[PDB]
Formats: sequence, structure tokens, C-alpha cells
Amino acid sequence: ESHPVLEKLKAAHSYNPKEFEWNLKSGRVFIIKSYSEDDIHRSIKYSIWCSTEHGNKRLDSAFRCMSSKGPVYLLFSVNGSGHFCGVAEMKSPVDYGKFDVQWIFVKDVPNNQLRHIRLENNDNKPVTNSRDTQEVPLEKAKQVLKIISSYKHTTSIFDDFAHYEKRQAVVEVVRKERQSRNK
Repeated sequence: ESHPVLEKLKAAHSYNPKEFEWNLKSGRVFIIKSYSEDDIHRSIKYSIWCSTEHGNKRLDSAFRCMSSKGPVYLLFSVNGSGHFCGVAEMKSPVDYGKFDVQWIFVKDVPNNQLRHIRLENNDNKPVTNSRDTQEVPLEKAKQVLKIISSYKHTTSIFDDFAHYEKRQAVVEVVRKERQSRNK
């Protein structure tokens, strides 16, 4: 049994494209650390993301600087998870906060596949030990994207899609009822 929201998304978008250009001619690449799976699920279904105030300012500045001269890619991981869960392209500046994204890869890549890549601009720490909106230098970003694109993943957040749908629905009714008790 597959969920109609997920079937619509898969039919409208070409997730995990088998031809993806990891050897970028230009572009900038950033880490996104999400607070929960629920935020990832919402972002995939609505093509939207929101960082902190400072994170939003950093990403806004990077997107405007790129001036349509190359892509801004975002590599997503939930705090404490032990894997990356996907890759989206930033598609608009920040609107005050939120900005448009286009999800491209939706797949789990364990950290042990990526920890050998270290970021010279962050004390040579592994890319898997990054904070939200940490920037990845272009050549290391190429190696990360090559690994993510190629990885033969066994699972992804889509495998729990119906679960996240039901969670969202129940949260809404609970909040509405709570407001109802407060008027």
C-alpha cells in the first residue's frame, strides 16, 4: 500500500536521477542540520525550507551572490541521525521565513561513507561533523555529491511516508482542540 501524496510527488519529480552532474563547473554547497524527520517530510511535500535567523541570512546572501551563475545545493541531515537523507537545490531568496527548494536526492547515505572527507575551512573536521549552514569547498563538495549520487541506498524517509502523514494530521487536531479549550 502506497500513499497518494507520495505517488503524486514521485510522478511529478524525478527523484534520485541516474544522470546527475556531480563534477560541478560552478556552484556553492551547504550542510543543513534539521531538528527532526517531520521537518524533512514537510519540506519534501511542500518544496520549502526555513533555517534559523542567522542561517537564513547566510543562505540568502549566498543565493543572491550566485546570481543565476550556478546552483546552490543543500545536503540534509537530522541532528543525531548518523546519515544524510537527501539533497535539494535552493530556488529562491528568503521571504520574510522561508525559501523555495527543489528536492533532488531522497535517500539514506550512512556517515561512514562520507567521514573520510574533511573540510579545510572548518579545522579539517569530517564533513559529517558539521553545523547548520556550514559551507563545503567546491572540490570536497564534488566528492560528496559523487558518493551520494552513486550510493546504492537501502532505505529513505519515503519508507515511512504514511507514518509522517498520520503524525501531522493528529498534531493538527490536537492543537485545534487545545485552542478550543483556550477560548
